This record gives sequence, structure tokens and C-alpha cells, in this order.
Amino acid sequence: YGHCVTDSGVVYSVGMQWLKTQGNKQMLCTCLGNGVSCQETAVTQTYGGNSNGEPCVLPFTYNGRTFYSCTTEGRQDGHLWCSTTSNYEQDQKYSFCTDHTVLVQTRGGNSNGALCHFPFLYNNHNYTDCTSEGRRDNMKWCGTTQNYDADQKFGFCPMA
Ligand SMILES: *[C@@H]1O[C@H](CO)[C@@H](O)[C@H](O)[C@H]1NC(C)=O
Repeated sequence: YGHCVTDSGVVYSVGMQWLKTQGNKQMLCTCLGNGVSCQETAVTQTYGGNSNGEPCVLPFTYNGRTFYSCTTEGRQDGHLWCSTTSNYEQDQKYSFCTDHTVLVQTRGGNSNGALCHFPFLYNNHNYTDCTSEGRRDNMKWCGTTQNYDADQKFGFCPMA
């Protein structure tokens, strides 16, 4: 009942994102009722810029390099900027992203390689870090859904 299965046998409860592949690249897929939200894993909340509250259009080259996602090249406000036009040198459109979004990829336990959602609720407590609630061992974990305790699905965070 519910959840989504991709890759070959990887179940991902609703409101659950995860990394995948759609050819020669990786695509971001998430369980959402009965339609896995599969979409590139690039670009994020785009504000202001030469796009005026619009999405991006990667890849986008600039200065002589081919950026495949937001970048801080040129900007000094802290956030990253992205081009909103396949041909940056053409449209010259762009947009300032927000903290280059955030997508965690936990694994082991239950969230079989599930793109942990940060932040993540816990027992009704806004959490923004691989919490070890009930751990006590060298290792942290987070919630695969905005409502962990409400989703009953956790996963270990990267070790690198
Ligand atoms: C957790 O944070 C979100 C927005 O960050 C808010 O809508 C939600 O109500 C918060 N949950 C609790 C239990 O405070």
C-alpha cells in the first residue's frame, strides 16, 4: 500500500526522494502517491536574477566553462547564481539559487538508499541534521521524509 519501487526492487514510501538514472545521467526520483516524481537533480529555488522568478536551463556555460548547476562564480553575496537559458551567451538570463538546496542520500536499515530530506521532522521536532535519536554509536541518521516519526523511515548519513 503506497510507496514506490524503482531500480529493480528499491521501495521508497511516499514523500520519499532518491537518486536514480535515466540513460547516461542520474535523475532524482521521489515517491508521491502513485507517481514517482522523477526529475533532474540540479537547480534549486531560483529567486531574482535575470530570470525574474523563473527556473534554470542547464547546462549553462560562463566565462569559458560549462556549468551543469548553480555556481558562485562572480557573485559574492554568498548564494549561488544559475543561468536560465541553454545559451547563456544568448539570453544571458540567470537566477540566484538558495544555499544550493540540500539533498541527503542515506542508506541501510529501511531507507534503502533514500534521498534523506533535510530538514526532517522528528516526534514533532524540526530537525536539520543526521540525528542519532536512540543511537549511542559512532554513526548518525536522519529522516527520509519531512515527517520521520510520522513516516517511520530513517537512514544512515554519509561517512566520507
Ligand atoms: C517544522 O518546520 C516546518 C517549516 O520549516 C513547519 O511548517 C512545521 O510546522 C514544523 N513542525 C513543527 C512540529 O513545529
